[PDB]
Formats: sequence, structure tokens, C-alpha cells
Amino acid sequence: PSGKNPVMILNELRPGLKYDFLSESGESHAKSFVMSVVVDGQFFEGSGRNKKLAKARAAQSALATVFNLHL
RNA sequence: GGUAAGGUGGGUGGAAUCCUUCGGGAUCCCACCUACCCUGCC
Repeated sequence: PSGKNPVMILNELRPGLKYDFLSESGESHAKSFVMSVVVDGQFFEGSGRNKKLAKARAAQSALATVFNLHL
């Protein structure tokens, strides 16, 4: 699969970044997680119900800002 | 007992960029399978 997230778009348009996962909360049926990034020296964040959703949110923010575009 | 929703681990497969002595190296994503955790309905 070529991908399903804004993560791969960013990582193909302009790679050269770092990511930092952050802790979780809630019960197993309402669980949440978060994922942050450092791109071009900027910083971004994005929580979600799972690890992929977190990175998709944070990477979409990192993309739109650093790329001066939108998803 | 059956039915449905979400999360995590493990295994396998698929996919992209960068570098390369073309043997390889680095970065990175997804799906499937299996097990586990947990909630809703009847």
C-alpha cells in the first residue's frame, strides 16, 4: 500500500524531520494517544484514538505549516 | 450464548524517499493475519 495518511505525503515531499510520541489516557474503550514532531526547526502536536491517528494529525499540521500549503 | 464498536502487542506481506562500491546502507508508512485488552446491545 502506498499509504493512507498525510504522513507519507510530507515524508515524500520534504523529509528531514523528527517525531516524538507522547503518553496516553482514558480506558481501553475510550483510549487516546498523542504524537508530536519537529520539522524545519518548528514543533507540532496531534492527539488521536490510536498511534496512527496521532501522527496523521500532527503530520498534517507539520505539512500545512512548513509547506505553506494545505492537505 | 449470540451480535456489534474501539484500543494494544506479536507475526507476515505490500509501498515510498535518500545514499550506494549495484552486492548493500539509512529514513519511513500501510495492510493483512494472530493473540491480547475493553466497552455497548440483545
